[PDB]
Amino acid sequence: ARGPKKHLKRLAAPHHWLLDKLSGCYAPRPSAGPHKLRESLPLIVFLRNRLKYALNGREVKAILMQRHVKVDGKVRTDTTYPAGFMDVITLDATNENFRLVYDVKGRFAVHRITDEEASYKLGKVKKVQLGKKGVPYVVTHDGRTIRYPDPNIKVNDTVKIDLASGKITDFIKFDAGKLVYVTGGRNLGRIGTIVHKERHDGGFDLVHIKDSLDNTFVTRLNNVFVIGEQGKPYISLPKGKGIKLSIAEERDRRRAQQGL
Amino acid sequence: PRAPRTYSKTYSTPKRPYESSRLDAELKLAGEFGLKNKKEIYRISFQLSKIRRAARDLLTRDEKDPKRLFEGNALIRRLVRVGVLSEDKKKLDYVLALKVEDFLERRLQTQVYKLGLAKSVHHARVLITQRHIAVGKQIVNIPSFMVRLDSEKHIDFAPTSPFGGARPGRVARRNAA
Amino acid sequence: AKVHGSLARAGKVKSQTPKVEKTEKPKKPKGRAYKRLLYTRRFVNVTLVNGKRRMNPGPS
Amino acid sequence: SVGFGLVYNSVAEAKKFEPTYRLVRYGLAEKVEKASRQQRKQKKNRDKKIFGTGKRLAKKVARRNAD
Amino acid sequence: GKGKPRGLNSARKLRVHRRNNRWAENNYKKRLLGTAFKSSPFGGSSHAKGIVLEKLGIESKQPNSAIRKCVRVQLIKNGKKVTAFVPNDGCLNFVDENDEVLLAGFGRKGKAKGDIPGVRFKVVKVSGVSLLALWKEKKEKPRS
RNA sequence: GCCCGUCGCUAGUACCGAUUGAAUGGCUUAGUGAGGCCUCAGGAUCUGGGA
RNA sequence: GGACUUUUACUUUGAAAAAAUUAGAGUGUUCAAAGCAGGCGUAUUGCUCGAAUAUAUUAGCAUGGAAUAAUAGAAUAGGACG
RNA sequence: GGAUAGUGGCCUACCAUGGUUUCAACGGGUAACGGGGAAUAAGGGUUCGAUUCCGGAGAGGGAGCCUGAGAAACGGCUACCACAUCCAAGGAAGGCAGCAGGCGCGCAAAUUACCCAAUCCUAAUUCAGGGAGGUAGUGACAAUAAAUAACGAUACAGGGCGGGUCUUGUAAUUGGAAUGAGUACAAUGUAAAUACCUUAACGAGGAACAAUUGGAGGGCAAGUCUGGUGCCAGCAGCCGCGGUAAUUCCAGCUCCAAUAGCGUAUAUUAAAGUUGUUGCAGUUAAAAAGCUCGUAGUUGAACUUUGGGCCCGGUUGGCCG
Ligand SMILES: [Mg+2]
Ligand SMILES: [Mg+2]
Ligand SMILES: [Mg+2]
Ligand SMILES: [Mg+2]
Ligand SMILES: [Mg+2]
Ligand SMILES: [Mg+2]
Ligand SMILES: [Mg+2]
Ligand SMILES: [Mg+2]
Ligand SMILES: [Mg+2]
Ligand SMILES: [Mg+2]
Ligand SMILES: [Mg+2]
Ligand SMILES: [Mg+2]
Ligand SMILES: [Mg+2]
Ligand SMILES: [Mg+2]
Ligand SMILES: [Mg+2]
Ligand SMILES: [Mg+2]
Ligand SMILES: [Mg+2]
Ligand SMILES: [Mg+2]
Ligand SMILES: [Mg+2]
Ligand SMILES: [Mg+2]
Ligand SMILES: [Mg+2]
Ligand SMILES: [Mg+2]
Ligand SMILES: [Mg+2]
Ligand SMILES: [Mg+2]
Ligand SMILES: [Mg+2]
Ligand SMILES: [Mg+2]
Ligand SMILES: [Mg+2]
Ligand SMILES: [Mg+2]
Ligand SMILES: [Mg+2]
Ligand SMILES: [Mg+2]
Ligand SMILES: [Mg+2]
Ligand SMILES: [Mg+2]
Ligand SMILES: [Mg+2]
Ligand SMILES: [Mg+2]
Ligand SMILES: [Mg+2]
Ligand SMILES: [Mg+2]
Ligand SMILES: [Mg+2]
Ligand SMILES: [Mg+2]
Ligand SMILES: [Mg+2]
Repeated sequence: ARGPKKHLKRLAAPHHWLLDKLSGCYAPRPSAGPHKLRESLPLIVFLRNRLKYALNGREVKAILMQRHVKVDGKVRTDTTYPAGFMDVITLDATNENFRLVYDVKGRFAVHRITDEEASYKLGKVKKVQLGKKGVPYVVTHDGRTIRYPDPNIKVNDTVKIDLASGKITDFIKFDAGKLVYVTGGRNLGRIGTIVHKERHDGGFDLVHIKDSLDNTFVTRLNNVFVIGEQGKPYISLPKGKGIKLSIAEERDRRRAQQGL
Repeated sequence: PRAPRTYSKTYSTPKRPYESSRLDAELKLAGEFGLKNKKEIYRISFQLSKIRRAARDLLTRDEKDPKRLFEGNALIRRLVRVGVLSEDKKKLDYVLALKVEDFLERRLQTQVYKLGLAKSVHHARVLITQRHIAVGKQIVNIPSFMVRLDSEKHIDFAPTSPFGGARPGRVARRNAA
Repeated sequence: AKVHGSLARAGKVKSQTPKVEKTEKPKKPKGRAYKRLLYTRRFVNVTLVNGKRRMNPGPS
Repeated sequence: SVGFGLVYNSVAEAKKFEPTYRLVRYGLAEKVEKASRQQRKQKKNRDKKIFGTGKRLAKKVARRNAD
Repeated sequence: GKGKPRGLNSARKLRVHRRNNRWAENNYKKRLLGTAFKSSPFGGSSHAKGIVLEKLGIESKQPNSAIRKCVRVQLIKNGKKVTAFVPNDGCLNFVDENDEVLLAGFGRKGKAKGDIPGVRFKVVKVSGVSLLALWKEKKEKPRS
């Protein structure tokens, strides 16, 4: 239909952004950038909806134009910037830092983190191959290319990112028994750390996961994001650490906090 | 472009339209609880048939099926929280049996009468409307509140209502002038 | 059959009813107030039981 | 009567981060007006039909006083 | 088994046999053939406004004996001509032939109603005003 | 008692029918063929073989 | 990694799975249709729960079952194991 | 091979004779954009989806193309066809299936208004622009809540157990209470307004702030009241009413149903087990080919590891807590 769509109606918007229907007609169409459109979150909703710092959209532009906000290090003044899972948002005022991490309800949660933690990053490597001059590179879920990794990094593995500079130092591997993070379907949010991987040559390798409540589940490999060792992660998980409380579990504890 | 504003209907309608058995019967309920429309009756039959063929459907599931209890025990909580199902009856075979009048006796226009304080069942409906009685500071002019038996405790009049401690009121003030 | 029968008598009897005027009455109450009166009128003093009861007896 | 408000760490920060239709509600920014939105739209179109100054076409319209 | 094939694989036969046999339902063919639009002088529409050619008076069917006052109307969207009853006591005096009238069915699915032989429409408004509202003298007929 | 058909009146519907009848759309032969595009040339000029 | 695999239907579970709609939980929009809010203190400079669940079912994928209903196998052995 | 961004009969050259089809090809129809979905509530179904979201197609009808990352774009160009405007007659210009508004068509559908405040969008970009979008107006489309009254005293009367003191209340003088519909300082609301929420001042007794719409023979609730008419006029979805006491018409009265709504027409779903897989009917009511063969299709007897043994630990519920 004659080139690029540049609008986003409401109710085309990703559900996990949690926008009320009647506030107009449109969501903010996220821009092009590091994260897939449907798998991301733009700055204007973060600063307006989930975190309620700004009241209207006009204000969010006023905020960013003072170079207040940084993501993964950089000033990043795009009102609709596609900030995505595992990005870090330092905030210059308030000295706040947030890593971008799902709930087990599968939405993007607010999760404050240490100044120390605010300066590394991971990424599911999505591809590895030689390139120009034969210098190998990795590229990962977030949209960056790291030249000269170790030959031991194959694909589907996480990588520590310095993000004051480029390079990696550690690289957790994808094998039986490493901490994982489901980043799709809506086992989205659940956690933990292997059962095994069905090959299925032709497509769509299946990843079996056992949460640390002895509850199984399966999701596709494209959506499993290894994050380290049993009970030993490499970032700060959010509250309740994604173990898929039932509807009755969740409302039994909902009424557990009962007395004021 | 707009997002679609949801709506729904709140009243069903008797299929046989002239069943005089059910038609006198309907009015006895109407002129008892102080209703204006026979569709205030048709209304409160509607939810009932919803609760029933919500509830009736749950007792088909294998006994204590996962969701049958979640919304089972969610349901009977909702109805005692308004006080139509009595506290004996919270295991949901008896919610099939909420004869309609139970729902009407738990109105606001009704209890404002059964607490005394309404000379008639209609002195009730007339004062609820007219800036009169409340629960908190929260005035209520809806004779169909369905007061929830918790906030039934505080149903004294409002502070601005010149029947429960106020200024004289509009036509008294120059009957005296 | 025949389709061209006359048309003189168009409106023949409405024209020629002696058109008694309406006669003034008190003003009746409304949805609650009115259906209240029926609750009373229907159900608190039975009309009659001489056999069974009639809701509009003219000559009886 | 519930509402929502804000107080600023100065009054220069108020006058600079605040929507300007509020500084009108206060007396803190002046009401001074513009021509109704549809009027200036027309001026645009009127102006689109001129290429250049518009000074030097006054030249030749006063130059058919001869012709 | 007296009839229909019962095998688990006879679905096509079952479907085509209903598909075929549904044609004996008159509502089903009337809707599929499309008779509403082809036949049935109204455009299939709910109503159609026409122009009155003559005021007829039609001998009622038996065992009745009256003279039913109706109008021959020429549907203006169609050119079609149709005779239509003008019901109420009077209401012929309002029609004033060559006037503009609005026509409705009889609530009999065509199938002309009563003792009035072969008329399947009634006037609702002459001169675009609300016929009954003239019978009951709520309104006045306009100048023409 | 019931009842059938021709015959006659009024009205309505649809059928058949000279008019090699009319109309509206969808394709389409053959014939003619606009235009832009591609291309062989052209060379008002305007320049360093090019435009 | 190598070598070689009779073909199906059916049923299980599961993944993949847009919102709004629907079913439906929570929440007292003064009630209600709705909405996805809101609820708490120290109401002096904050505290905090949310925004569920269900639903796809024909086809494709994945997986457990081997009853039911098919297909194929050694008869001119041109069979089977070595 | 050419062309394409690239696969490909996409195109060409050469060669071959293939490809689909009763398991419905091919053709025709469509008052046909597809879907998410809507209506109808035993279920199985039946019907609908131009229409807020996704996809597609189009910009009067075709075709062609420039620019460009992206268009066969039309609020771009070019040509033809149709439509059609201005003129000094030489020429020039137009494309609302954008907003509004107009003609036409019809049963059928609103303002030629306000703003970038929100929602988002674009640019060189915090600023400009945005008939996207939002604001009001129009607006019984639908949907929700629900005013048109509420308490007396009395008076004959009933009945509770002579009226006494308990009200059933039917009362044709009464009675002090209450209130928004409206109106309106004000603040709120708003981009600026408007309403709503809140609230001074006003603002209810029958002349009102006065509820309707249908109906009262049957189905079907409510009179064989009165007057009119006299197979006339008219009613009547259907059975039927009127030809001189009309339970049906025209009225007055009284009465019923629903009630800020209610009637009518058209379609549609339920009822309909009258489309029947669930689930029909076929001797005589509609319906077994005159008869047998018979391809497609549908269907199709039975028999192949059953039975016995060891183990593991799961989930309800019991006696205990
Ligand atoms: Mg954007
Ligand atoms: Mg402008
Ligand atoms: Mg300019
Ligand atoms: Mg037939
Ligand atoms: Mg005629
Ligand atoms: Mg036409
Ligand atoms: Mg000719
Ligand atoms: Mg060429
Ligand atoms: Mg599942
Ligand atoms: Mg080839
Ligand atoms: Mg051939
Ligand atoms: Mg066929
Ligand atoms: Mg079409
Ligand atoms: Mg269904
Ligand atoms: Mg049907
Ligand atoms: Mg559609
Ligand atoms: Mg359709
Ligand atoms: Mg159409
Ligand atoms: Mg075009
Ligand atoms: Mg246009
Ligand atoms: Mg366009
Ligand atoms: Mg000239
Ligand atoms: Mg328009
Ligand atoms: Mg309309
Ligand atoms: Mg607009
Ligand atoms: Mg608009
Ligand atoms: Mg009124
Ligand atoms: Mg009054
Ligand atoms: Mg009436
Ligand atoms: Mg009756
Ligand atoms: Mg008959
Ligand atoms: Mg009458
Ligand atoms: Mg109705
Ligand atoms: Mg079955
Ligand atoms: Mg039958
Ligand atoms: Mg016979
Ligand atoms: Mg036979
Ligand atoms: Mg044969
Ligand atoms: Mg068998």
